[PDB]
Amino acid sequence: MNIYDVLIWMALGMTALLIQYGIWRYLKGKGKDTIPLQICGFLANFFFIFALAWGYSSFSEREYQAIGMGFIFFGGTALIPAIITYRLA
Amino acid sequence: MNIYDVLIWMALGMTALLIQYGIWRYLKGKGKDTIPLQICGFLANFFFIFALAWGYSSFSEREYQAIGMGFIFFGGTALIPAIITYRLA
Amino acid sequence: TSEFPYKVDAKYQRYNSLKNFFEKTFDPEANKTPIKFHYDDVSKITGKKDTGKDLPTLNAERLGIKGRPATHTETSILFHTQHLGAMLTQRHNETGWTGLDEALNAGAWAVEFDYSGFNATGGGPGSVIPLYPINPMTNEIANEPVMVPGLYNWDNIDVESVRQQGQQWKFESKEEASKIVKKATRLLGADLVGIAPYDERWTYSTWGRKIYKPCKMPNGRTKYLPWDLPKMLSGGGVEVFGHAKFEPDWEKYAGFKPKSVIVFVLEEDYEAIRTSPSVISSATVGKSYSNMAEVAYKIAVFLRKLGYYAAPCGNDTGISVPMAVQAGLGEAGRNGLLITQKFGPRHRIAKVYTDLELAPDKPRKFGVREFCRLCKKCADACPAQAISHEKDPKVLQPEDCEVAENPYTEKWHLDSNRCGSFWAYNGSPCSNCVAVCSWNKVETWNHDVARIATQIPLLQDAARKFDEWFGYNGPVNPDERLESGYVQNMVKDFWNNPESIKQ
Amino acid sequence: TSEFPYKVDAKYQRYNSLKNFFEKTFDPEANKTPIKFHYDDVSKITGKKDTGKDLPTLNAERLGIKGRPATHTETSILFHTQHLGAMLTQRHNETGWTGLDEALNAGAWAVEFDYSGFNATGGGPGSVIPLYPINPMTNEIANEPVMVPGLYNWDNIDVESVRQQGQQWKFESKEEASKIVKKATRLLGADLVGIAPYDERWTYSTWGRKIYKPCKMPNGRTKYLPWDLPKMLSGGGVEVFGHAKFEPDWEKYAGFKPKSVIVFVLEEDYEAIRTSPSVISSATVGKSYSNMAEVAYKIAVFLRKLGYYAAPCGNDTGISVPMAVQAGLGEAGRNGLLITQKFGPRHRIAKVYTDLELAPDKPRKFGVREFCRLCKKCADACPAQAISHEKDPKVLQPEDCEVAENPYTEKWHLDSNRCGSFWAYNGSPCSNCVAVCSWNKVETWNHDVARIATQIPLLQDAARKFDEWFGYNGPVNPDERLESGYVQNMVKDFWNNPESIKQ
Ligand code: SF4
Ligand code: SF4
Ligand code: SF4
Ligand code: SF4
Repeated sequence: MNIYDVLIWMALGMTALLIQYGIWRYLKGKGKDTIPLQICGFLANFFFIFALAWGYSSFSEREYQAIGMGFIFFGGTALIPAIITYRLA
Repeated sequence: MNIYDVLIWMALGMTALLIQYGIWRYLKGKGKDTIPLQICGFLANFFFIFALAWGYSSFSEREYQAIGMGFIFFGGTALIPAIITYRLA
Repeated sequence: TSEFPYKVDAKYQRYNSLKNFFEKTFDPEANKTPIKFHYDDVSKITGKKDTGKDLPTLNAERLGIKGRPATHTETSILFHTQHLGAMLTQRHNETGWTGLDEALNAGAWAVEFDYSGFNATGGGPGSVIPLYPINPMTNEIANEPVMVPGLYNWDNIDVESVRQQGQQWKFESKEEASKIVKKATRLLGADLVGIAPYDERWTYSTWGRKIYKPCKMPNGRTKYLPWDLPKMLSGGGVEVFGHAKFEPDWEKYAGFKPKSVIVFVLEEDYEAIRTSPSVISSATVGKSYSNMAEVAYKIAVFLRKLGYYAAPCGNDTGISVPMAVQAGLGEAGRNGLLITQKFGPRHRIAKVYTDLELAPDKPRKFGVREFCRLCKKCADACPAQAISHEKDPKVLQPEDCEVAENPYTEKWHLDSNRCGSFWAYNGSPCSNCVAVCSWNKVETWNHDVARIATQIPLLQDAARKFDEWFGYNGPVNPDERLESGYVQNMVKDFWNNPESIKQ
Repeated sequence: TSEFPYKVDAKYQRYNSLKNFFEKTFDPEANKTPIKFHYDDVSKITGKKDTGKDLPTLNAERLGIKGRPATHTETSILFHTQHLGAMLTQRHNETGWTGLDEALNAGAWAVEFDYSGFNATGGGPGSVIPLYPINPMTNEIANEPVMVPGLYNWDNIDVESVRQQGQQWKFESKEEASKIVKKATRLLGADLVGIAPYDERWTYSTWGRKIYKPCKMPNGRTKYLPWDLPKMLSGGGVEVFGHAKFEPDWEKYAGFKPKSVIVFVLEEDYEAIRTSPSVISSATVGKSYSNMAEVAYKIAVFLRKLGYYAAPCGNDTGISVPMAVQAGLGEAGRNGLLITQKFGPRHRIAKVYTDLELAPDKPRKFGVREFCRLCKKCADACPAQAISHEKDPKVLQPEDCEVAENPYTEKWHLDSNRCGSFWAYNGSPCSNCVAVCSWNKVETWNHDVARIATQIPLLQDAARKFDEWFGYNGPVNPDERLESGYVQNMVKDFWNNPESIKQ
């Protein structure tokens, strides 16, 4: 609802699509564009977008410490697939 | 909110990004990739996404005649820039 | 900026509350002459057939009277009897008026009926309710009720004690006082809240209370009513008893002279107002009158415990629509109703007077009055054709109003005798002018986007025409609203939908 | 599936309502012995210092009594006096307990105090309120009140008339009856509604009404109270007067034998419960008791106008938590409270008994009881350490409960004397066990995703620990909740935030 919620959600979807396209382009450039190497990047992108969305929602709910803790946890959960993908490429 | 609203908004943003990328790729393929020819396509894509979003919102509000009427109006308002872009390319 | 946005003439006078449709019901002089309309036929003005010109005759036929139109008192009493449940509606064997829907309407109106003194049709200062004494030892209810204060009581006995004990709360500034009062009002149940300075222009020039006489009901309990129900049922006619009149002396009846007013509104259900002619929209209007009565008492108690005087009011002491405008809650539309930004006209207004000095709010402008000059949508949807069809608002004159309207303010004229004639015909409040309003929308992203388009020059007409075309809130035409099946299907969906409409 | 999900022993007996903390307040035998705890010290069980062991002595010191702990009656009367406003809270010169917050709390509990008969502490069948007679002619309020039915009246005089006139509404099936009743209940104001069959196990074995004696107040008005306030203020001690006991005979006092029950809940404010120890959470609990009293009356009137018997109830006739479980509204948590999916424990439960045959709902399971076996979060946050620290629920035995608890049901044991001792110490209800609950969340997308994760095997522990770590609803520790400044800052933000928390 609101007028800013829908814009932020569309922006988050666009950012997720951009990150997925960038991951696929990176894999194709390095030549290792296999599906698992892309599913790992998809998981990383999903967890990063989840971190951002949870931070926004916690800001809406006036729960301000959850914004940073959610960032930390979901960012690490996203960095692990990113680290795996980078080490495999 | 809900659990379906945010997913549909993310999907709509992703679809808008895909349509914009397709328009830009089409313009580059035909060679006429100027900014106005891309702003017109952006307006068409924006109005199409607005049509879809208004239809979904009207479905949520149990106003079912608005779904088709808004589809028709915003679809024509999107088709006009599409027609202009096609005639200019 | 400025105290009042709209233009008030220098001949303005405070309105007498006893002159309104619901209080002039019980003036015995109103029973001597048939009800009067400002225009006998509005067919020429609208270009459509006038359906409300025959309402007095149909009401008189319903009452059993042949050869003359129903009077103002008779019409109002017919509506009162149908609403109270002592009679059956003309459409009781129809979806939307059945015994189930009537039971829902009666349940929703319960708190307003039995604990607010039925304040919808006005009230004296403080509200009085009849309650039957009960015996705690044996749980036996007596037969003769006693008069006790209702939910709108003006009892300010402890304020002086609070002040003398030193526990009166002191605010550092008026701005903080307004902030705290608005936050407290929102917590206690209000949907919107605004603070306006005490303007005597919006206080009635005479306060009155209906005169009730005991009449025995067949269940064995005596009930106090302002008219003779047993005589009316027996066919002996309609009889009223008058009013007890009070001068508007704040010090005598409240104990203080007001210096600020707290105005708040409560939203009505979207899915029930859509079925506007039926008694489901009546149920959602009764629930709102119950809710506004419950919230006002809490606000008054909060103010009195703060150490400041308070007088909770509902539809009885001042005119709410001009005060809500002055408190910055919205704008007055073509229908004469406050058009809030969030809810449109889906709301009911209540007020609380207090002597606490609060920082007043300022009137707001967001495009209602310019939209209303072109839409003319509520006027088309009136089954009684009461609302004016004129394009522009004007400074109303005595020639432009009846005895029941306060002239000398810049606005559109509404005929009150037609809106009461149609409620007598229908047996329930009608809400069609609220249901079909373009601002009667839920709070979502698309409606917030459209509200911006109502003030962008080129997008205004597009938004208006799209509101008309998209079919929000059903057909505009009053007759078509029924035999097209929209009301019936909407009531059936309402009963068969587990949840309401919020998004 | 099945009538009741949890395991009920074959020795189960109906609970006596007069044995509870709020009803046993006014038994004169409760004033002879100091209040009793099941465990004198819970330091060993919790591993933390027991702060509630000194509550009786502190309450006795507050009452002016030296050398002995406060009694059950004395402790309860001290809370009653602090809540009523005749005394000052121990923290009145602190943010969250000031005169402004006390005024807000008093305003919110106004309807419950003056029109429900103060039903939060129980009540008899029908509810009785004292109201001062008023003179409509002069607006002169008398000094001696009269006893009249409250918002929970059991007056069923017109049901027989409706049935004999043939206007009783006939449903084609029980499923349609349940659908219509649930839709009507949701419209009238309920947040969730469920229908359960009449189970006599959840009805109290004895109904009682407190005995009130007149006492003169310094304002000049006589007020009816169950204890001697003027003697208590003068230092002469606390005196109570007993109970009027009624057998639970439905036909005698209601007129019908029940066959179905309508159970509904009303949500509480999220931003006010967050400041749980302060009187803002008390205000949001008084508003909920007002709202539940207003809604129950409307539902009862709706049922009676349908032609069926109805008995609206609040905290007086049966046990609401087991009945709401039977209606499929949620699960009983570690705290003993109904844990709804949408609101968690932020709600208040009211019930309406009726003879109409409705299709009953089924109990629901969505992972509350398995979460509670591991979280143990409400137990840590109890300032009185009342909630049990045991891992698993068990079939409670007479050795595992005091006189005030109903044994023989599979559940966790709560100490009621500690939760009343801390309310006497604080001067307001505490809601800490509701505030810190992991299910106490607003309904949004992320919280629904987390609720899905409370039942996926690997994600359960992650969701629990993340709820604990993310800091929702403030610190768990009761002492830390105050001197860390969280309550003070939250109250200041509440006063300085124009809008509440809804998303
Ligand atoms: S309520 Fe409105 S629409 Fe209905 S008759 Fe009265 S003025 Fe007309
Ligand atoms: S229907 Fe149109 S003219 Fe009437 S009040 Fe609403 S916006 Fe104004
Ligand atoms: S209300 Fe809950 S947290 Fe507070 S003392 Fe009672 S049981 Fe403990
Ligand atoms: S705090 Fe934890 S254990 Fe206690 S009721 Fe809530 S979920 Fe259950």
